Amino acid sequence: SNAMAKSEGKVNGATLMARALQQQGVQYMFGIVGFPVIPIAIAAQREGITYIGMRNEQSASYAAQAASYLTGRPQACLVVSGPGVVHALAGLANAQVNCWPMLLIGGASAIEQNGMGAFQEERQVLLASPLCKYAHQVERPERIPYYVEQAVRSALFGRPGAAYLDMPDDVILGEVEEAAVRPAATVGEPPRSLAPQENIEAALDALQSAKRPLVIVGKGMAWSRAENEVRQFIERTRLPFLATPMGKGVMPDDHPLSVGGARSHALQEADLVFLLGARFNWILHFGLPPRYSKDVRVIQLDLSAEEIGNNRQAEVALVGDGKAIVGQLNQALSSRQWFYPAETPWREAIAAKIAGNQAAVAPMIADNTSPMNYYRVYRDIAARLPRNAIIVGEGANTMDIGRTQMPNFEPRSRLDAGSYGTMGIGLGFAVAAAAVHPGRPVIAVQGDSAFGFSGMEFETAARYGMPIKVIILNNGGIGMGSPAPQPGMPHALSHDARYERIAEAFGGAGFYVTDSAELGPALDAAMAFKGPAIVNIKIAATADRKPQQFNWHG
Amino acid sequence: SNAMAKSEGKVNGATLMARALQQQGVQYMFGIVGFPVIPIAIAAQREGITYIGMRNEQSASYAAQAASYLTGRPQACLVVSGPGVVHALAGLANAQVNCWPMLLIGGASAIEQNGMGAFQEERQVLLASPLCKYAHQVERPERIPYYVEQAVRSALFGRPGAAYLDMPDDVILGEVEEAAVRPAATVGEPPRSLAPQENIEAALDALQSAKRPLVIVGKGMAWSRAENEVRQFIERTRLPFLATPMGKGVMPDDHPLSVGGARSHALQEADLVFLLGARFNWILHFGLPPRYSKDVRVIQLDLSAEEIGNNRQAEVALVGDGKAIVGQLNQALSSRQWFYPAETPWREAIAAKIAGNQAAVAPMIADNTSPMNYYRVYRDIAARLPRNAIIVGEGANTMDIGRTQMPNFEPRSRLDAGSYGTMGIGLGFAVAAAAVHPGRPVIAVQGDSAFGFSGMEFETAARYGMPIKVIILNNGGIGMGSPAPQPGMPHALSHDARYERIAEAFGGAGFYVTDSAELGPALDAAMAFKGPAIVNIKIAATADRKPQQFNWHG
Amino acid sequence: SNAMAKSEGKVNGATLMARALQQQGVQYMFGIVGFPVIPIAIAAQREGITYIGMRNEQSASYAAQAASYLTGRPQACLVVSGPGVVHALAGLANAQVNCWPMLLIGGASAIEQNGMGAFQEERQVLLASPLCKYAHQVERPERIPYYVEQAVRSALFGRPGAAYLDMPDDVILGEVEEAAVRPAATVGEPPRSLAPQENIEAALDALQSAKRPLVIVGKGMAWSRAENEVRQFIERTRLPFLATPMGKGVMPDDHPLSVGGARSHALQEADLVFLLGARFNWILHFGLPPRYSKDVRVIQLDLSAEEIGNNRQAEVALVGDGKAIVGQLNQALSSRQWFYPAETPWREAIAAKIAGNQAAVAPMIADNTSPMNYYRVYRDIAARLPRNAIIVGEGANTMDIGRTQMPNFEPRSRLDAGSYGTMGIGLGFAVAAAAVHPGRPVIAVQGDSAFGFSGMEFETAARYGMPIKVIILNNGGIGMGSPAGQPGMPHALSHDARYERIAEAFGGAGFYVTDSAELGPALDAAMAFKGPAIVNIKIAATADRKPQQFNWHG
Ligand SMILES: CC(C)(COP(=O)(O)OP(=O)(O)OC[C@H]1O[C@@H](n2cnc3c(N)ncnc32)[C@H](O)[C@@H]1OP(=O)(O)O)[C@@H](O)C(=O)NCCC(=O)NCCSC=O
Ligand SMILES: CC(C)(COP(=O)(O)OP(=O)(O)OC[C@H]1O[C@@H](n2cnc3c(N)ncnc32)[C@H](O)[C@@H]1OP(=O)(O)O)[C@@H](O)C(=O)NCCC(=O)NCCSC=O
Ligand SMILES: Cc1ncc(C[n+]2c(CO)sc(CCOP(=O)(O)OP(=O)(O)O)c2C)c(N)n1
Ligand SMILES: Nc1ncnc2c1ncn2[C@@H]1O[C@H](COP(=O)(O)OP(=O)(O)O)[C@@H](O)[C@H]1O
Ligand SMILES: Nc1ncnc2c1ncn2[C@@H]1O[C@H](COP(=O)(O)OP(=O)(O)O)[C@@H](O)[C@H]1O
Ligand SMILES: Nc1ncnc2c1ncn2[C@@H]1O[C@H](COP(=O)(O)OP(=O)(O)O)[C@@H](O)[C@H]1O
Ligand SMILES: [Mg+2]
Ligand SMILES: [Mg+2]
Ligand SMILES: [Mg+2]
Repeated sequence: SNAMAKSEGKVNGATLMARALQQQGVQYMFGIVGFPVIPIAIAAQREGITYIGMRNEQSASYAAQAASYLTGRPQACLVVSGPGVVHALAGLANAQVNCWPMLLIGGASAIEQNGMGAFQEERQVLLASPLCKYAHQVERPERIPYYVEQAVRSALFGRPGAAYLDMPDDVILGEVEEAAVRPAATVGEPPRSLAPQENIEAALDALQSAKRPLVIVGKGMAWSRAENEVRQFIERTRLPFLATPMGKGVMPDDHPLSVGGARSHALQEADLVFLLGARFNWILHFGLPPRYSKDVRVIQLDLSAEEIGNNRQAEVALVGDGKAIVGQLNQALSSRQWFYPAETPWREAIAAKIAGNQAAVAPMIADNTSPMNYYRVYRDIAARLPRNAIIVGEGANTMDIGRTQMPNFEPRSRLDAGSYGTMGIGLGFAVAAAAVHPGRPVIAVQGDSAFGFSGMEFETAARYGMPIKVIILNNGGIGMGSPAPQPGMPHALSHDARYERIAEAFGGAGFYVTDSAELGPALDAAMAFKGPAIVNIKIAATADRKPQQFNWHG
Repeated sequence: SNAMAKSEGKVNGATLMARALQQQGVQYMFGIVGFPVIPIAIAAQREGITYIGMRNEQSASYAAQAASYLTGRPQACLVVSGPGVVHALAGLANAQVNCWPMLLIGGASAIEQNGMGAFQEERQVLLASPLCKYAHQVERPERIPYYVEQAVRSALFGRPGAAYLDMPDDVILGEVEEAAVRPAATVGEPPRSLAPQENIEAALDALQSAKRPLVIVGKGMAWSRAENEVRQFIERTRLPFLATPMGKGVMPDDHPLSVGGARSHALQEADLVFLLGARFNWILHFGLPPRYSKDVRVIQLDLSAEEIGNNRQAEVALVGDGKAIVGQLNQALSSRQWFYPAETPWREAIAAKIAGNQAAVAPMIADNTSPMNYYRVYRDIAARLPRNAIIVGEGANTMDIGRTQMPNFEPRSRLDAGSYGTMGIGLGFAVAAAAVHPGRPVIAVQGDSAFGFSGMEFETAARYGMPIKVIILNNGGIGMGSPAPQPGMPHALSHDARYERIAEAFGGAGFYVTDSAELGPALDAAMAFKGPAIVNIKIAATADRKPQQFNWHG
Repeated sequence: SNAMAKSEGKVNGATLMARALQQQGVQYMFGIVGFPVIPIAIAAQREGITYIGMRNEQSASYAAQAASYLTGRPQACLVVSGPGVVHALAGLANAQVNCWPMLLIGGASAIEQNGMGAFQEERQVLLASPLCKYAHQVERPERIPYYVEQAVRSALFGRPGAAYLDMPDDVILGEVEEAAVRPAATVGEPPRSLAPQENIEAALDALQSAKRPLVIVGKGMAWSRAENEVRQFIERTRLPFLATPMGKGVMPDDHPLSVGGARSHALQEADLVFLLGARFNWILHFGLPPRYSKDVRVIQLDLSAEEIGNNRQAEVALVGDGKAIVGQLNQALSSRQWFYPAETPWREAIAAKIAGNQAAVAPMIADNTSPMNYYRVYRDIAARLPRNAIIVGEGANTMDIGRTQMPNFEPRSRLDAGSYGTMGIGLGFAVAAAAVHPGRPVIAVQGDSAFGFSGMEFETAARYGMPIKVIILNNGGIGMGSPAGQPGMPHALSHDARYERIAEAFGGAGFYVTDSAELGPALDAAMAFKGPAIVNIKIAATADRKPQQFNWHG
C-alpha cells in the first residue's frame, strides 16, 4: 500500500546495474535467467530495457553482438554463473574476431563463499579474458556505474570488441545508500580520427596512376556508418568496387560499378587495391598470390594501425575512421579534375567476366527440375525479399550461394557467419534483428545443418511476437547430401526431416516444399502469415555452387 | 581396382589418430564435422569407432563425458577449428567440475598460415587450458601415437578430467612412412592406491565410537566401480547411508538402510560422517552449519589428497581408490566383530523422519487433479521405469523432484545436471547412454526450459535409431510458470507449447498430456513405440517441491 | 603506556595472516617490503616468524621453495604489488617444475581503486595461475584463516607445488572483530598412500628376474623423507643404484653399490630400471634410446598416477608415497630369501667402467698446473666439505663437475639448478639453507656467470650473520672462457674480475686464488672465518669436463 512508510534511501546492485546500462544506451538484453541474475533482468525491465529470454546462452551471446552492430552501441547478454558464462564464450569469441562490440554480464557465486566449492563457482574473468577487450569483476555495488561506463567505453571505442563484467550474487543483492553512489559520465560516440593531408593526397595520386584499380568495401565501413561518404566517393571517382560479405549494401548491390560477378578476375588482375575497412585475412585471400598479383599496390583504410600492411605491404596507409577519412578524400577530390575514365580495358575485362559468370549460372537459375538446385531456389526467394529486409545467411552452400543471389541495397542489412565462419549465429541474429528493427522484415535462410545449431530459438521468436521468416534449404547433410547407408556418413543428416513442424510446436506456420511448383506458394504464404514461419525446402542432395578457378579456402 | 599397383608405404595424420584412439579404447566419438576434421571422423569409422554426428558441439562435448563415465574410459568429442572448439568449452568445464574424463579433439587452421588471419585461426590450446588437466597441440603427424597415449592417460589416471588435443589441418593431412612411426603403449586401468593400515583401523575405531553415524555414498564410488565393495561394507556394518544425486544406485535406492527420505535430519544430527567419494562442496552443504553439527567428525575417502579437509577438517583421511580402500575396510571388518546395533535411538529418529516425509508428500502423489503437480506426474513415470533404465534428469523442480521419485538400483544409471548445475546436458547425455548401452531403456525427464537447450538432438537420436524416451514437464517457465502479461517476465516460457511436435519432425512419436487420465496411456504408448518419443505434459504453473526447513542453495 | 585504556577487540588482515601462517608451520618468510606488505612482515615477526629481507624478489622466491624442501613444509615469499609479483614468478615456475611447495604472498593495490590505474594495479592471480597448483585472492580479511589453510594444504599435499595468495591493501589494513573470525584447522603431514599387495610382489618378482637391474634414487624420495627405508632396501637387496643430482645423499654417495662412476654404462645396459621418485624427463634421458635399451623393463614408484609410463611404459606401477611403498617392499622382502647375488657379470662390468672412469680423471685431479683445471680445484674443495654441510651448486661445468666431485652423505643436503636448469637460484638457496640450518655449514660453489645472477644477496647473508661460503670458479665466461677491434663474444665475461671484493663491500672475507698452492690455504681461511666469505678462483679458460660418449642434453 502506498500509505505505509517505506524506506527508499537504499538501492541494490541489480538496480544500479539496470540504471547504468540504461544511461549508457543499452536498450536490448538477451539472456537466460537463473541464480544469481534474476534481479538484474527484472531491474532492467523496470528501466525500460527490452529483455529477451532465449533458449541457449550460445544464441543469446550471438544476438547481443548482432544487436550491437545494428544499433551502433554495445548491447547486453545476461547469463548465470558457471556454465552460463562458459556457454556464452561462443559469442565473445565471435565478437572479437569480427571487431563487433558487446557486453556480457555474467553472474557469479557469492564472494564470501569463494574457495568452498560453491554452486557454479568458476574463474569466470580468467576464462573470458582472452576473448575480451575488457573483462573485470564488480567487487562492490557502489562501483557499478564506474564499471559499466568503463566497460561500455572499452567495447565501443577504438577497434570494437567484447567486454565482460562479472556480477557476484552478493554484489547483485548488496545495498548502498542512494546519495552515496558516485555517478559516471555517459559514453558518447566513438572518437573518429583523420589521416594526415599528405596521405590523403598520396592516396589520390596512387588511384590516378593505376591501370586496374579496385576499391574493396568492407564491413568496417558499415560499422563506421560511412555509407554516404562511400557512395559519394564511388560516384565521384567512378572506380570499380567489390563488396565483402557483410560490406554488401554499403554501396547498393545493384550499383553498375560492382565487380561482384567478376570477383576472382578483379582480385587477380588489379594493380592497385584500396581496402576500405576490410582486412587481408582469409575472406580476402590475404592480399597474396595465387589470388592477387605479387606486385599489387595497396591503399589501406583501417582504424587499427597494427592492421596496416598485414600479409601485403601497404603503399599508402590511411589510419583512422572510415567515415571521416573518406570525407577527407571526397573533399580533396573537389580540387582535382581526375576521375576514372568511362572506357578502359579494365572496364571491358570486368564486363566480360561478369557476362561469362552470368552465362554460367543462367541455366541453373532457369531450371525448374525437382529436386531443385540452389540457384533455382534463390530465384523464388530473392523475389520475395523487400528492399528494406534484414537478411541472415548461414550454412556452406546455402550461405555462399545466398550471398551472391540476395542483393542488399542498404548497409548493415545482412548478418552471416562472418570472419569466424560460425555455425550457430542464425536464429540469434534473426531474433536480434527483429528486436532492434521490429518495423522491418527479417528473413533467415539457413542450411539444414546450420538450422540445427539454433533452431530452438524459434520458440523465442514466437514468444515475443517476432515474425521472423526462416527458410531452410535441406540437402540432408553438411555441405552436401548422402545416400541412405553400414554406418551413416559423418556429414549426413536427415534429408526427409520435416523441420517445418517445429514452427507448429510454437504457434508458427510451417510449409514443406519438395517440388519447384510448391516453392512460390509456400514463400508467399510464409511472408503473409502474421507471425514467425518455417519454409522447409528439400533440395537436391548434390546441388553445388558455380564452378570456380579457386576453392574459397584453398 | 585392386589390379593396379598402389603405394601403401605412407599413412596420414587422420589415419594415425583413428588407429591410436582405437588402440587406447576410444569407442565413441561425438562431433560435428567440417574443416579440417572430416578425415578424422571418416578414419575413425574405418577403425570401427562409432561416430555420432550431433547438432551442436555443446551437446557433443556433454555426450563425450557421459560416455566416458558410463564406459570407464575417455571417449572423444570431435570439433572444427575456431567456434567448434569454443562451443565445446562447455563440455570441458563440466568434465573438470565433475571429475569426469573426456578427450576433445579440435581441428585447427594450418600451421603454415599462422599469423595471417587464416580461416578459424584461434589460440585453441590457450582457451582450453584452464578447463583441462591436459592440453597440447599435435605439431607433427608422427607424434600422434605419443600424444594420444599421453592425453588418454592424463584424462583417465589420478583425479579424472578433460584432455584436449589440437590437430592442425597440415598435421591431419600430413603423411609419414608407416614403418617410421613410433608406437605407444596401450593405456591400462587407472592405478588404485590404498590407505595405510593405521588409517583403516582408525576409521573403523571412529565408526564404532559414533552415536549417530552416517555413510555418504558419492559418485566417486560409482566412477571407481566400487559398488560390490560398498554394498558388502554397508551389509556388514549395517550403517545408515545417504546417496548423493549421482551416487544413487551404488547402493540400491530401495535399501532398508537408506536415509534419503530423512536427508536433512540425518546431515543435521550426525555426530560422524563417512564421505565415500563425495565432496563437501555445495551438493553436501560444505559439511558446515546450518546443515551439520558444528562438531561433526569426518572420515573422508577421496582419491585427491588436496581435497581432504576442505571446509571441514577430516578426523581420519583415507587417500586412495574407493574400491581398493573399501576393500581394505571389508577385510579389516572380518577380523573385528563390531556392527552398528540393530536398535538405537538414531535408527528410531531416522525412521520417524522418513515416515513423516512420506506422509508429507503422499497427498500430492495421490492427487489426480489436473493440471497435475510434479509428484502426481512422477507417480505414473516411476511406475513405468524398468529396473535397468538409464535416467537422465534435468531442470530445477523437474530434476530435483525426479531425483526423489525415481529410484535407481544399479550404479552409473543416473545422469543429471551434476556438480556444475548445468542446463544443456540433457539430450547429449541421453544420446551417449543410448550409444553406450543400446540394450537398456534410456528415459530423459526434462523441464521445459531444460529441453530447449538441447532439444534439436532429438534428430540425432532418430537418425541413429536411438529410442530415447523424452518426457517434458512443462510449467511454462524456468522453475515456475507465469500468467499472461506489459512485457513477459524474464523466466516465462510457453505454457501452451506443443514440444512433442518436434518428435514428429524427425519420425518419432509425440504425445501431449494435459489431463491426469491421459498420462498413463501416453507413457505406455511412448515406452512401447519402437523409436524415440516425446511426451509433453502440461503441468500446473505453480506446482512446487515439498516444503523444507532449508533452501537447497541457502 | 599500559595505563591507558586500549581497544583490543579488533584485528587486521596483516595480523590475521601472520597468525595463520604461524599456525600452519610457516617459520621463514623471504621478501622485500614496500607498499602494501610492510604490515605483513612486521606482524610476521611479532608471531616469531623469521623475516629475511633480500635484494631481489627473484632470489627471495627461490629461497622460499628451498626452505620448503629443507623443512618439509611450505615456507613464504612476501613481495609488493605489480613488479614484486612479476619478479617472483621465477620462483613459482621453478617450484612447479621441481614439485616443491612454496607459498607466495603478493600484495595488491586496493580493491576500491580497481579499474582506475592504481599504483601497481595488476592481474596478479591471472599471471601467477599457470605456474601454481593454487592461486587465489583474499577478498575479505575474515577469510584469511580459511585461505591460508587451503593454500598451505594445496601446496603441501599430493604432488607438491606453488601456492599464491593475493593480498589487497584494503584487506591487509582492514579490521574485523577477533571473536568473529572463523578458525581453520592446522594442516598436518601429507597423506601417504600404499600400493596394492599384488604390485608389491610383482615388483620383487621383476627384480629377481632381471640380469642387469638398476635402482634409480630420485629427489622425490628425499622429499618423502624415505632415506631410512631406501637404505634398508638397498642393504637388503644388494642392488646397484644410481643417484639423481638432488637424490644424492638419500643413499650415501660413498656406498659401494653406487654406479655413479659408471652412469652411462648402467643406463645403457640395464635390463630393468626401478625408478624411486624420479622422472623419465631430460635428467634421466627419457628412459629411451640412445641412452637405454629399447626394451628396458621399468618398475616406477611415483606419487603421481599420471606420471606412470611417461616416455617408456612401466611394467610394474607403484603409485603412492615413497616412504610407505618402500616400507611395503622391505616388509615383503622379509618373507623371501632373494637378494642380488654377490658375483655377477653385471657387477664386474659396473666395476670395470668405474675403474676406467676413475683412471680417466685421475691425472686431472692430480695436476697441480696453474691456471687450474676443474678437477684439480675440486680436489681441494671436496677435501674441505664437512659431512653435515649443505652444498649449493650452480653453473654449467662448475655445477656438473662439482656434482661428481662433491659427495653427499645425508639427504636434502644438495641444492642445485634442478629440473628447470635454472641459473639464479644460487645465493637464494644458500640464504634459505643458512636460515633453516644455522648449525650446519653452507657452501655454494658457483661459476662466474652463475654468481652474477644472485651475487648481491651476499649483503643479505652478511646482514643476517649467515656465514655462507661462496666459492666462485671463474673461467671468464658462460661454459668456457674466451680471449680478449672486434666485439666481445656473447658468452664472454671477465676472467680478471675480482668478485671477492664484493665480500669486502659487506664486511665479509674475500680471497683471490690463481695458483694451486694458494687454494688450500684460501679455502681453510674462508671456512674458519666467522662470517660469510667469497673465494674467487681464476681457473683455466679452456678447462672442461671428462669426455663422454653422449652429450648431457643430446
Ligand atoms: C571467402 C569468400 C569471401 C570468397 O568469395 P567467393 O565465394 O569466391 O565469391 P562470391 O562473392 O561468393 O562469388 C562466387 C562466384 O560467383 C560469381 N558471382 C558473384 N555474383 C554473381 C552474380 N550476381 N552473377 C554471376 N556470378 C556472380 C563471383 O564472380 C564468383 O566467381 P569467380 O569470379 O569465378 O570466382 C567467400 O567464399 C566466403 O565468405 N565464404 C564463407 C565460408 C564460410 O564461412 N563457411 C562456413 C564454414 S565452411 C568450412 O567448414
Ligand atoms: C642430465 C645429467 C643428469 C646427465 O648426467 P651426466 O652429466 O652425464 O652424468 P654425471 O652423473 O654428472 O657424471 C658425468 C660422468 O662422470 C662419470 N663419473 C661420475 N662420478 C665420477 C667420479 N667420481 N670419478 C670419475 N668419473 C665419474 C660418470 O660415469 C659420467 O661419465 P660416463 O659414464 O662416461 O657418461 C646432468 O648432466 C645434469 O643434471 N646436467 C644439468 C644441466 C644443467 O642444468 N645445466 C645448467 C643449465 S645449462 C644452461 O644452457
Ligand atoms: C547453462 C545454464 N543456463 C541456465 C541455468 C539456470 N538453470 C537453472 C539453475 O538457477 S534450472 C533453469 C531450468 C528450470 O526450468 P525447467 O527446466 O523448466 O524445470 P522446472 O523447474 O520449471 O520444472 C535454469 C535455466 C543453468 N543452470 N545452466
Ligand atoms: N570506424 C572505423 N573506421 C575504419 N575502420 C574500422 C572502423 N571500425 C573498425 N574498423 C576496422 O574494420 C575492419 C573490418 O575488417 P573485416 O572484419 O575483415 O571486414 P570484411 O569481413 O568486410 O572484409 C577491422 O580491421 C577493423 O579494425
Ligand atoms: N577411483 C576413485 N576413488 C576414490 N575417489 C575418487 C575416484 N575417482 C574420483 N574420486 C573422487 O570422487 C569425488 C567425487 O565427488 P563429487 O563429484 O563431489 O561427488 P557427489 O556429487 O556425488 O557428492 C572427487 O572428489 C574425486 O576426487
Ligand atoms: N611423497 C612422494 N612419494 C613418491 N614420489 C613423490 C612424492 N612426492 C613427489 N614425488 C614425485 O617425485 C618425482 C620427482 O621427480 P624428479 O623431480 O624428476 O626427480 P629427479 O630430478 O631426482 O630425477 C615427481 O614425479 C613427484 O611426483
Ligand atoms: Mg545441408
Ligand atoms: Mg519449467
Ligand atoms: Mg664460467
